[PDB]
Amino acid sequence: PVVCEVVSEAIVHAAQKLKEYLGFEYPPSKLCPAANTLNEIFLIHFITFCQEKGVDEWLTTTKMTKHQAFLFGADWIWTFWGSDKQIKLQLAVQTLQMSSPESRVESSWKKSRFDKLEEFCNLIGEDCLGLFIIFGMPGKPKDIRGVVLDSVKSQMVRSHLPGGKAVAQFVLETEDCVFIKELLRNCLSKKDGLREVGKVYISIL
Amino acid sequence: NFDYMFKLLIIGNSSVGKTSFLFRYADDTFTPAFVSTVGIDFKVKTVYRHEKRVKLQIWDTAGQERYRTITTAYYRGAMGFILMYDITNEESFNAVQDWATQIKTYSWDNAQVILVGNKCDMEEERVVPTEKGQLLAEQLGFDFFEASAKENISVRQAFERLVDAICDKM
Ligand SMILES: Nc1nc2c(ncn2[C@@H]2O[C@H](COP(=O)(O)OP(=O)(O)NP(=O)(O)O)[C@@H](O)[C@H]2O)c(=O)[nH]1
Ligand SMILES: [Mg+2]
Repeated sequence: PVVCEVVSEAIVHAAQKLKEYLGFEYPPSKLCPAANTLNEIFLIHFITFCQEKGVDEWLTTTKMTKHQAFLFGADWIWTFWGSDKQIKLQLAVQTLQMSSPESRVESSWKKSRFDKLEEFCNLIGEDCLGLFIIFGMPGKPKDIRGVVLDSVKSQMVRSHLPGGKAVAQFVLETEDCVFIKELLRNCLSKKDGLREVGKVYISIL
Repeated sequence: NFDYMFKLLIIGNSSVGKTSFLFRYADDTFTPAFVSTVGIDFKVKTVYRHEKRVKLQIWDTAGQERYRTITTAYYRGAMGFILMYDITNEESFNAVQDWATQIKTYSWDNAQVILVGNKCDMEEERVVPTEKGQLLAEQLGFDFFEASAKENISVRQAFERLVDAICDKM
């Protein structure tokens, strides 16, 4: 039944499963694992949790291709369907690592991933929100936390930073937090209550 | 190599076979698994046309209405369009005048357009006669093909005709 509680449970379960691989470094070889590896581990655990709870009818996970991840600035899309089989929400999730690639197009795509994610969310519409998920920070490299795009934008109207630096600035200064269950409690009934979340980050553990 | 690099877009309603068309042209394969395109994607294919290499970047658009904005933001720079409908779905064929208006509004570039009725292998479920499609193609000034992404009928011929029209406009 309830879609929001299961998606929050699945996000917590996938973060707990991904915690094992964060901060791994082998100095006699390649230090860090790839960002795509961490994304795929997170998505595999999330999708298996959602399949076990029977919520696949009202939740769609679309992992973006390499072209799509380049163009949209997003690593995957979560589509929340309603009882009427219409789309009620779309979360465009871009992941970042804070412990530390066009390949086919002919450039005009000089923008950062922040500006591409913002342009993607502008083009889809008001029911498409942008979400940054951060795997690891300077100090405590196994911490996973989320940030809504509009909170960053509200900080950029003050700080005048570019959005890529503005996200990293937001994550290391914000003390206030909101849990992912509380953030996703609304999720269907009102759209703006997601984006008026304010100067907080999203706590996942 | 590529003296010539052509931007093509495949547009039309949801479930007409646009992704299947692109995958059949690019990789020579077909899977029955329907996954709907989210937003837009593209593939690059190099071809030996009449003398020399031509690099096509072919953008598969999403047919659902909620992506109608974002797909139209990629009509710029297009030299070619595959407007595609389904011969087993009358709603897809009734939309093609709206799609042609969308091309004339958001793209024009004096770009060539070709009309493709996909799923011509499904003759038992045919709803749109081929005469209706070629009459509307004559009306709109477009070339016409009936194709099957599943059975690889008239798929590379449609792309070749579109590339030939683009070259003949130079
Ligand atoms: N019989 C038959 N089925 C086809 C053909 N082309 C596509 N299909 C089927 O039609 C369905 C939709 O195909 P698809 O390529 O996903 O269409 P689409 O235009 O990309 N959909 P969207 O715009 O929402 O992304 C799939 O189940 C596919 O197997 C064809 O030539 N013949
Ligand atoms: Mg598709």
